[PDB]
Amino acid sequence: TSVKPIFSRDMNEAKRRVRELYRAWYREVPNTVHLFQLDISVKQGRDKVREMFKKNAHVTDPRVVDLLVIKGKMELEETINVWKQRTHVMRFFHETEAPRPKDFLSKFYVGHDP
Amino acid sequence: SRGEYVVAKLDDLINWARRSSLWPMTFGLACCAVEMMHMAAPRYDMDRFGVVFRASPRQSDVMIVAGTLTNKMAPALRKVYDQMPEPRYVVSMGSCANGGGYYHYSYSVVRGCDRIVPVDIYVPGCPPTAEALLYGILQLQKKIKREKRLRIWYRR
Amino acid sequence: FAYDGLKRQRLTEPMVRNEKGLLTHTTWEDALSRVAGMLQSCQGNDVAAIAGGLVDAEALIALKDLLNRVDSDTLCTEEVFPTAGAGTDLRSNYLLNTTIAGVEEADVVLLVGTNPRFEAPLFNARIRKSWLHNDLKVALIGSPVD
Amino acid sequence: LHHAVIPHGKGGRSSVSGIVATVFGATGFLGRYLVNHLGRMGSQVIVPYRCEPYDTMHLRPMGDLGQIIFMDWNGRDKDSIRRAVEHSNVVINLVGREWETKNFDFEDVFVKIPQAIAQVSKEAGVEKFIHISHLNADIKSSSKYLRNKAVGEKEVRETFPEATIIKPADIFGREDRFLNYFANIRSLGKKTVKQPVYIVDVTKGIINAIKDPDARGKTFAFVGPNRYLLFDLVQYVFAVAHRPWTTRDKVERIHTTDRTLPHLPGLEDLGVQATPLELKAIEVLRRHRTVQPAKTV
Amino acid sequence: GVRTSPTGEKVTHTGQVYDDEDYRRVRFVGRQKEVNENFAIDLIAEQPVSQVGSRVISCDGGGGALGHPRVYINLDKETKTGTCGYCGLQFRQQH
Amino acid sequence: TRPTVRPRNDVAHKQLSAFGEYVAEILPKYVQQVQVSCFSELEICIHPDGVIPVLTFLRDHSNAQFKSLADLTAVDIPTRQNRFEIVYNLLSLRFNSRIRVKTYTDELTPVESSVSVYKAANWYEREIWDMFGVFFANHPDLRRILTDYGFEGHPFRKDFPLSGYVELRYDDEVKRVVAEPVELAQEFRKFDLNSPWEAFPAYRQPPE
Amino acid sequence: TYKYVNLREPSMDMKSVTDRAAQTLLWTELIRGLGMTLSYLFREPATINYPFEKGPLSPRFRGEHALRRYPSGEERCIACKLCEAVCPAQAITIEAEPRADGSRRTTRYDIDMTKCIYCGFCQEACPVDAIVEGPNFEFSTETHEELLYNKEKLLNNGDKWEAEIAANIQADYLYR
Amino acid sequence: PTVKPPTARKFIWTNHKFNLSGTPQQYVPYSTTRKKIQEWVPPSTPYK
Ligand SMILES: NC(=O)C1=CN([C@@H]2O[C@H](COP(=O)(O)OP(=O)(O)OC[C@H]3O[C@@H](n4cnc5c(N)ncnc54)[C@H](OP(=O)(O)O)[C@@H]3O)[C@@H](O)[C@H]2O)C=CC1
Ligand code: SF4
Ligand code: SF4
Ligand code: SF4
Ligand SMILES: [Zn+2]
Repeated sequence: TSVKPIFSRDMNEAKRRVRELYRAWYREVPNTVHLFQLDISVKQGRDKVREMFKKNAHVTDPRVVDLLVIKGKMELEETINVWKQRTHVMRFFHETEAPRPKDFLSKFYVGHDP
Repeated sequence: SRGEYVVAKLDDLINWARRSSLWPMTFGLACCAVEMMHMAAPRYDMDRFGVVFRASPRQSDVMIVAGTLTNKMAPALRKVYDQMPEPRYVVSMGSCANGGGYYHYSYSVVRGCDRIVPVDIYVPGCPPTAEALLYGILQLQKKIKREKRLRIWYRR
Repeated sequence: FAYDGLKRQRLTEPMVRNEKGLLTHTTWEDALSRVAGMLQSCQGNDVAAIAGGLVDAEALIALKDLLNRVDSDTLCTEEVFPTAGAGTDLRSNYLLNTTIAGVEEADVVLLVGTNPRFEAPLFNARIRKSWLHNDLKVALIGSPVD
Repeated sequence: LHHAVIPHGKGGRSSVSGIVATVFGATGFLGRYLVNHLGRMGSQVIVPYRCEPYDTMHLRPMGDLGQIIFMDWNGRDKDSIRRAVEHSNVVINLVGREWETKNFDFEDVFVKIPQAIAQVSKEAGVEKFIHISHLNADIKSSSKYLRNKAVGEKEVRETFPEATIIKPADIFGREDRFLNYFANIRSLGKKTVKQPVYIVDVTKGIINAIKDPDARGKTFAFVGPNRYLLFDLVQYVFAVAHRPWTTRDKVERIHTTDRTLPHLPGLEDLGVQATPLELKAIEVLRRHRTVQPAKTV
Repeated sequence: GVRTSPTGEKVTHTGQVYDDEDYRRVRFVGRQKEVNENFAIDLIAEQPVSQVGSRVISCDGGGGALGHPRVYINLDKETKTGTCGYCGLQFRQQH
Repeated sequence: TRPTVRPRNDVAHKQLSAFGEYVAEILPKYVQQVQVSCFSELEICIHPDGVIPVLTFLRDHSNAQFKSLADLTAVDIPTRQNRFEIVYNLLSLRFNSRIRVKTYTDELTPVESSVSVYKAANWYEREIWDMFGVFFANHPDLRRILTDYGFEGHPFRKDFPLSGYVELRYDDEVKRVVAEPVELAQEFRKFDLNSPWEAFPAYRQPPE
Repeated sequence: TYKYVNLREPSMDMKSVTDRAAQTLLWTELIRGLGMTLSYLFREPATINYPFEKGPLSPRFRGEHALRRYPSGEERCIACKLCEAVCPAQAITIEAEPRADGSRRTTRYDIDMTKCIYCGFCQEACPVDAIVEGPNFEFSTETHEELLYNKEKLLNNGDKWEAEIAANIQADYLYR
Repeated sequence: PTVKPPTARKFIWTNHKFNLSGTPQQYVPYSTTRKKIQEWVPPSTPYK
């Protein structure tokens, strides 16, 4: 049960790193919408940032959220430096994908998947 | 009529000039680049057909996709194809450009370059020989020879 | 070897009766709507159910809960078991209570009214193994089958 | 239902949607995005083409292998129409010209050819037929486009009685002739009111009309969510484009107000949320860049 | 030994032909369905049965190393000829 | 056993066993196992806290001088609780010899980066981040090197499928190369090839 | 057992220094390179006249696939699926059944020529010389699915190319 | 082949054909197997 840390000793320093990463993404989003000349708004990109942070909000392990902050900083570093193209930024927005059936009934209608 | 004859002769003229002066932009992705370089080597010599060696992408007529198209380079292929002036053509050289090939079931490979660009000639092989690639370029020239742009324009 | 019957005669699409009384292919919405419009009009003993020989327990409890929502307990099987006395209340009076493996522990087997060679061929194979190795005495009440 | 046309998969590129479509006029602005949205479900798209095969090449990455069948046809050859439609379960008509030519007037393109396609689709046993009229189609219209398109709508209705007839008002997109017409005009402002509809909304309307069994024999009116005057719409176009070929029939249609038909169903009755022009006009007119939104009514 | 369905479509040596109401015939519209017209089941039946004087015969298909692996066919049944499992050539004991 | 059998090299086997004893007794703080294969290669299995003390030693000791990092590797063995096996391959040009330094980690325990010992490792363990998700602490520029820029997951893990979860195609509607959940027109046909008979009785594991 | 490339200390007497200065000012090595290029100007080029002249090949050449037959019309393939088991790219798809005379024959023999790596493991796995990778390399298509060969296309390629394939196998089977 | 003729077989094409791609005589791929699952054809008589 005694494990080696990565950056954070507990969840407080970990949440601090999460909070700094959210700050950096929030600051970056208008520059991303400008220089990639995206067809979205700054509100919509910041909502996608908030969605990607609140997707992982159930995690209670400091090492896992350390690695999540590491991978989020790698995503941000690949976005600030123009290493992604427009395609890699817009892969967060699943635009060409048809909406999946969510209820039981339409999943019953379209096929065998649970 | 007379206009039908004139557009027939003018289509023959412009198709002669376009097929007899094809300029390739070769994507040297993978092993098929070496065999494209052998199709440019002095045994086969694409330049004797009017097919120049390494035209710049803003003035090329055909895009020869020679090698594996990975997912990390699929938008680069699409961007170069979008920057090509028309009439642009795309020759798919070898099995990875054709259908993914030996890396078809990979997590990182576009299964054939036809998912990204429209493809006119599929040259099969691993690698296809430089004679087989030159065969594909001559078949592309025969495809340009039977184009009917002004005739369909005169019938529209 | 009966797995090739699993690709003949197969029901692949929902079917309803047309205006002429014939089974025609239809969608799942139409078939389930035409069954639910009749199931809403039924209540009590108006709706019953016969479970067949190959039905999993999931569909059994599915159809039981569905007919219990319409207050119908009439859910029946094709194979008759007598409900006299305890009936299906205690599990012991309708199981092979010993085991298939417990045939190897027995020394007298009495068979009544069955042809276990074809009704349960590997239960019979276990009886023959106990016959051959444990010197099992078997008796039969019924027709003199092989 | 035949075993090869039962839908399989999860609705992706290698899936089977069970839709075998013959899309006439698939080489245009609407046919581009319709064959895109069909080919991504795994639909057998038959594209009959009139033009040079080069001008069809962009349709080829839109589906899986063997999922787009290109074949020659002619508007005045019913044999080629039958050769295109006799295996399909849906036929979509998108044949149109904004100008009349030497060989094809508005009556050929809008009255003769849609009636031919719909008659041969009726007698070949095609289940679903979708025809695209215009919202402002009227017999007493000032423009010959809308007159012949009303006549052709009436003939399509009387020769394929289950035809889903769709009324778009004015379609905008990257390859439109509505916002790109206003950006490259550098005619005036009048009392003309317009509600333009987005091309992906029209395409989702056509596919949801294929999938809906209620849409047989209906007439739909595909309109945008916001009605604009023509003047401040054109000023909004010159504002987004960072700015300070035609014919008189086109001008007669520009100065035709988009009529209000509340009794016809729209995109919401097929389940399509109509996208407003302020979300997509930047995407359309970014190319013309070398903004406060317009006022509705 | 090719034949034809009522749709006008050739039936292969396997026996594959599309149905009339199958849409997938549209791939041959304006093109051709490519079948091979040399059916092997009709060609091997043209070969005459080889009369031999032994009880067991060997068959390698002809050509030695160019044929199939050499197998040994028993010919005790006079009701049935003995067929090569690879090449389909059949043999009969002449006695 | 002359013509077709690989001839055993006993001198190199003896020398590598002796040098393995040498390393195991100079560094008992970190060395867990030392083994020499039948084709005469030395493996030094160490604790992951001693990546820098061992590899510096082999780089700098006058009887080691493993001045070359040939290769750096991870191996995913999921039945181990420390599922990743980090393999260093070192070359001594002075003593004309090769050594293998193996260690372990799981998904969450960082390995110390060996860039301060061998700069060669700068991309290699970076590849181990990209392919396996093994984090390397105090790496200069740790990021992906081989996968695409939006790639999720680590491909050379063995619970990662052969094809990915997404695939790309050009979409003409958005005028963009897009990523979609992967569908294959032909599924990769899994072949169960392993014979039910034992091949090598020298490698027989004891039963439970 | 080694040599030193570029370890010549140049002579510093007035002869050699004047030689290097004459090379610098009078461009002697540049004229040497021009002379070598001029010498290739008057050589016959190595260019063959394709399509009328063809590149040299050998009977081992691995080109377009073909299914072969016996010298009786019976096809050699007895459905053993060794070619699709050895196939490194899984280009071969085989389904089989006993046909009307009880022979073990295929009903599906697909080769995706756009997965195929043209390595010929299938023709050396094949125990009856049924699949071969023949001599044709000039079979480029205008469409992707024209390179998705079924059994009919491979049998037609065998019937088309057998007169050449059999002579190439006759040339090479003693090395196999 | 004027000196050493090829070995004559009855199944070898007597007419060679060139590359037929792009013509109406071109190869179109298809599945060569028959139908796997058989469907239940309902009775054409009424059921009352
Ligand atoms: N805003 C809009 O564009 C609106 C459009 N519509 C209707 O929607 C349909 C599609 O519109 P849109 O994409 O803009 O049209 P396009 O002008 O972009 O293309 C129309 C298509 O029809 C084909 N076609 C035209 N005339 C003929 C003919 N005589 N014979 C054969 N084919 C012919 C063209 O083929 P080819 O490439 O060979 O020329 C093209 O593929 C039309 O019917 C139009 O009237 C309705 C309301 C609004
Ligand atoms: S098709 Fe094959 S030989 Fe050709 S570039 Fe691809 S991997 Fe190399
Ligand atoms: S040549 Fe190789 S890749 Fe091609 S089908 Fe044969 S075994 Fe498979
Ligand atoms: S081609 Fe040869 S290896 Fe392949 S299934 Fe047929 S007989 Fe076996
Ligand atoms: Zn034989």
